[PDB]
Amino acid sequence: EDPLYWGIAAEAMTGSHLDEVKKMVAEYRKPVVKLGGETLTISQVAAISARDGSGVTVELSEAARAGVKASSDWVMDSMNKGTDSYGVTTGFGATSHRRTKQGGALQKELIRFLNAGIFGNGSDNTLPHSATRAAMLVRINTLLQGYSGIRFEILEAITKFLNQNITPCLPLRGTITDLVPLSYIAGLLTGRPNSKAVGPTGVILSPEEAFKLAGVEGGFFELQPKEGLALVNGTAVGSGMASMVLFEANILAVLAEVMSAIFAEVMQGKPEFTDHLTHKLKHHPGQIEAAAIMEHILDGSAYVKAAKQDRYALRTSPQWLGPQIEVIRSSTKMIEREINSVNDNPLIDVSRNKAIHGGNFQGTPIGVSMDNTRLAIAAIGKLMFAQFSELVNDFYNNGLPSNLSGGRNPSLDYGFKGAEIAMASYCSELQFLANPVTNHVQSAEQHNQDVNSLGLISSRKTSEAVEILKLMSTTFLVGLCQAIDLRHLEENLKSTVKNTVSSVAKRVLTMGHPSRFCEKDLLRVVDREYIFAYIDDPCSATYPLMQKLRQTLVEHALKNGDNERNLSTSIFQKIATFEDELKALLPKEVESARAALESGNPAIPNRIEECRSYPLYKFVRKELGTEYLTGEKVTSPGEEFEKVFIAMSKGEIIDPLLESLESWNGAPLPIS
Amino acid sequence: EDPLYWGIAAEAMTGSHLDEVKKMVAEYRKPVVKLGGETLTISQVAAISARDGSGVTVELSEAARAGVKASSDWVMDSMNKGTDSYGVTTGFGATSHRRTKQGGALQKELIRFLNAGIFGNGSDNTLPHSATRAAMLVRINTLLQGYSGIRFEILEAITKFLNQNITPCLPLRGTITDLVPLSYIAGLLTGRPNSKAVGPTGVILSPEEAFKLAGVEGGFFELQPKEGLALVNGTAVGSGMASMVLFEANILAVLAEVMSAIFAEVMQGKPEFTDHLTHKLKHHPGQIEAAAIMEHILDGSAYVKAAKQDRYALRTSPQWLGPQIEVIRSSTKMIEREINSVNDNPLIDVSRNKAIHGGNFQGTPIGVSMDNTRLAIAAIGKLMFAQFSELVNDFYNNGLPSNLSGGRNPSLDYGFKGAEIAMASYCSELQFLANPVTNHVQSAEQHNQDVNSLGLISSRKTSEAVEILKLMSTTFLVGLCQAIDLRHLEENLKSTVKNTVSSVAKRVLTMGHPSRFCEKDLLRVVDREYIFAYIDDPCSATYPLMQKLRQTLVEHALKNGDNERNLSTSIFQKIATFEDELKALLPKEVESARAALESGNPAIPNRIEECRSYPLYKFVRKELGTEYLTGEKVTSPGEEFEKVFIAMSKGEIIDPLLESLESWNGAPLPIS
Ligand SMILES: *N[C@@H](Cc1ccccc1)P(=O)(O)O
Ligand SMILES: *N[C@@H](Cc1ccccc1)P(=O)(O)O
Repeated sequence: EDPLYWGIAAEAMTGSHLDEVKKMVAEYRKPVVKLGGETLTISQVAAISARDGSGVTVELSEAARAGVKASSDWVMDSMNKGTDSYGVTTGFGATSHRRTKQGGALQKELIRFLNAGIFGNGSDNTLPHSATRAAMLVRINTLLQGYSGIRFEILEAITKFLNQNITPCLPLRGTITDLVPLSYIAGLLTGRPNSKAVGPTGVILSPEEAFKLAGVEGGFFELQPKEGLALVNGTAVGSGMASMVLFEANILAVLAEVMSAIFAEVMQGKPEFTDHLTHKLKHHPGQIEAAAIMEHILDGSAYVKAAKQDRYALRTSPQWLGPQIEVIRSSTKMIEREINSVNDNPLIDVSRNKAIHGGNFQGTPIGVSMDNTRLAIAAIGKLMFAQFSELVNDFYNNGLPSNLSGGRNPSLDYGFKGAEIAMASYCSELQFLANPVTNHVQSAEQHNQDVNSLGLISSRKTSEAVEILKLMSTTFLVGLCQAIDLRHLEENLKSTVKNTVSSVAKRVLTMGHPSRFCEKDLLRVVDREYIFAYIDDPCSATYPLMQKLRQTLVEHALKNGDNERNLSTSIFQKIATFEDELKALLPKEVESARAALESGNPAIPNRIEECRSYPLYKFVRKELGTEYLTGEKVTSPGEEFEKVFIAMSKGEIIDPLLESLESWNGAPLPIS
Repeated sequence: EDPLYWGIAAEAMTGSHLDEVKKMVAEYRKPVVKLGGETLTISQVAAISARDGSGVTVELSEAARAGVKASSDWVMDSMNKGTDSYGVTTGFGATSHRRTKQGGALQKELIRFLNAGIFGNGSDNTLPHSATRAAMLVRINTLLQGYSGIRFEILEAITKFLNQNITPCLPLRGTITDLVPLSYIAGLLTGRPNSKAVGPTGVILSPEEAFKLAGVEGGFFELQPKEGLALVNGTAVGSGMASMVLFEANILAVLAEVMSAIFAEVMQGKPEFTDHLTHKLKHHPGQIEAAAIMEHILDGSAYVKAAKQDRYALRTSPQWLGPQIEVIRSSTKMIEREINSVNDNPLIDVSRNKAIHGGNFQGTPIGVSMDNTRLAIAAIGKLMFAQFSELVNDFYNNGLPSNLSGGRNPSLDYGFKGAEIAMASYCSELQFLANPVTNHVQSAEQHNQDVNSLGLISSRKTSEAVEILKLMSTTFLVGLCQAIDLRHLEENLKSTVKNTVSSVAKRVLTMGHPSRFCEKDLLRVVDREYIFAYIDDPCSATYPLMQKLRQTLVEHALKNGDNERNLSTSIFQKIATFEDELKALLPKEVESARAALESGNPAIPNRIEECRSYPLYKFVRKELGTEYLTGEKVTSPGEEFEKVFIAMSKGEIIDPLLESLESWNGAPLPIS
């Protein structure tokens, strides 16, 4: 028994976040959005909001028509009897004491005075057309429930505008949540002289042109009583935009979880930070899930198979992301309820033969969910900035080059240093955007609206935060792929150094007849030393390779006892010879190895090919043609970022992201 | 000609910030604050606000009495003729349409209904008594100008309350700027039954007890027409607190400038970042002054005399602090005007025989100056956090121990690591506090007060920020003194290592008969190496001293040519002997040197004794008894922080701070 509907809401929060995202993605890709008033999802809003030629269409449920007609007939019938009804024969808001019997004239006036927005020139003060399409879809879904008193034919007209991608121009600002912007949809439907629409290629259209292109026949609508109020008195603009925002935010949270694991891989972090006991003992489900996802990536990693504590951006990443995922998930359910709500006033209850006055236009679920989600996005951004900062810092990245520089000459390759500065600027602006909107409520409309939600303004700020998080995710992802390629370079160049030191050691020290403990210790120097600390000038006397090799020969000479006092068996007398032979040979050997790797024929294959995270690397590197960055070529990091950012904004990252987890059974690895 | 008073305001911003602070400090210490209505400074407010037994007294200018009596007589005379006057025979605010001829009864009612604050139990909802004293002083200064229509005897009564440290209890909250809190001063003067005061030792007093202790004779006042409005209708609580805040903020900005220079000293930064050409070419006077002050400290530094680029918290510190100083200075002039303004309504103009209605109670200068100053305080804090972070990090602090650890065993001394975490918590809360208050205005009082300044709320938040900045300054200052002592330890232990290496080198290598290029190169190793990288275990084979000493002997052996092939002149055959003699001798020599330094008899004196910054170190170390922190003793960093924080809060840091600059002539060093 669930009289206040807490139970059905709680049921919607079972199962994993990842399974919800997989469902959202499948829903988004369906060819038809069937609207009945109560099954709209944020992924259907996101799909319809697109203006990218996907071909998705909207169709209205015929099962809804009778209820819609009933309340429309009720309103018309109550005019014929000549009663007194708010928004039908009375004024609006604080001025509702005015009376009139010109019902159609009142609705015409309503749309006129709500057309109070400012467009100016250009598009800077215009609502994005995708958000207008989202608003149109959500408004239809509300009106289909049959409590609003509007003709079904008007909903059919809005549906044609959606399906033919003919979009009314709406002002960006003007709403405290959505009378003013929704009145520009009504104005297009009634052919107001200032009404404008945009066609699929951006052409500005008159209302007559828009009706013709959309396939609306019958001329402009003449609003019947209540129909203007039914069009404008709801939360569709704020909730439609919040839906688009949350669709991307849910995906980006999964991307942040997977990139935390790929980060761990290339950093050679200790995978035990994902151990399920740690997360089980905190009970938080977002943290448990985030750990299990990272553990899944790491359990199928060829880098972990190649393995005092890691720093917090690695080791506390499940604790950090967990509550953000929970907020984004909870916020999604709030918005999904809002886009299926009857946000209108008054409500026509034909069953009780009366209009019910209330406050369902008050968009508080939008403002709250968008403020909370914006703070969650800023936190995901801050972690990404901290991880990126560790990745490019040679003090912390366990042997990767400073700046992830790629070329032979570090003096002419500063790698990701510019990107790192950009990442700080993204993170800083994201922390600014994290401030709430909903604590700035003004007592409005002659103090009739003395609380108001500010939902659309908050959705807009969260939309801006998501865009910045995509800039950060793009830059981080390209950095991770650079690091992957640097680990491949590292393993191959280390193997070449080992082989060269071994061949020289044999040839020079095979006397004093074979110095064998010496050769193995020299090889241990190579195993121990960071390749990128010396490989740009491997035989330099001031770099660690030659210094530690000599130190090893000296250590063996001091332990060589009596044999060291005979020039024929002296290890010390071999040092100058060893160093000369190595200087003559190691440079060209390192160059040949690097050239071979650059030609696609490395001695050791790139281990990423055997990792579960390979689909993301493969997509960035092979599908998108993003290239390894190097000061030896003219290509800038931004040119590579463009490829990933544009693909990300087209949804092309979704498939390789989910592919990286597709064999996960949804449970953590056993701890018993 | 200066008809809008821009010119006289601009004149107040000439001369250096430091000279203004020196004047403020002298003003604060004067024994008598003489009030005439128009010469009050923030330093006089700060001095009077103190409840620390300084003995400062207030006295009222007799020259003010005639104007005060004139407007008080005017109000009484306009009652006798029976006219209509706002706040005298009419209601208040939005209810000013009500009429009455009971003039005294109206003022009694005014104080009753404004007594709408909440104290609860304890002091958490009570205005601090120092801020109440500031408010009382500022209100007298306003009323002395003679435009308010109040009896001079009431001002004399408030003066006795100040001079005898009898303070009415005021609620902390209740004002949008200061009717509600000021009505509790009026309530004490009229003996309201709920009125309470506090004596000098905290005893709660009835109004009768308070009058007796303060020396007010004549019984409770019975307010004459307008007198209640004259007491409560002004900005004295917000501006009084802003004055106290800005007094400390001005001093702390000079402290931040000087600590930036001491930071540069102990970091061995390049002093050229203070070069006047750099700052001259930006024109900003705060930056030019901040550079010249730091340059003055550094020009008299015995550490700079002992000397690719420094990091931003050092090298951009004048650029960073400059605009903060300008904001604090500009904000000070705004508040100094406000505390000398006639913030009251209506104004009695006996010259024109009329009351002038206006808005001078609108405390916008307070809200703006306190919001801007709070952001400036957060910026000074952020720089201090960044400097402290560099100071304790061995990657960045040019040879100081990680954490500024002080004991012989770093495994049992983590120095300032706890303080560093605390500094992040201080900085984080300061950045939170930097948000403004004045963008949260509500339309208030039946929408009569549809804009309001929120000045006191903003002053309170800036007061909290200043307190945190004092926590940060205390912790940083103790860290700087720790670093000073570590540089003293460093120079002495390095000298001992050099002498020991030299004596061993002589004794062991004086054969092959004296290895002289060898000895000088071994000494160059000691000169080059960071003492704190090895001095806890100086003869360890895995530490850099023994490694680089051996490397030097090996390098000389490889250059020794034919003599190296004879065991009698072999340098390589001396290594094991050299290392054994050094291991037998260097440990006890280092210990004797450290013990001698710990006993006050170092071989090399502490160079701080010859620096211009010595007064601050001497005060912290000798006057306050703050001690060098070491894991070898039980004393915690917090115990030492307490000494400095308490002294700082008593103003005891002012004298050594200004002493460090007292020979500065106020100009930068020539660049031509
Ligand atoms: N949200 C109000 C409708 C309205 C329309 C136009 C102007 C002002 C208000 P409600 O439904 O609460 O009357
Ligand atoms: N600031 C107003 C005085 C007032 C006193 C008590 C209640 C409400 C207002 P004003 O001087 O503008 O009338």
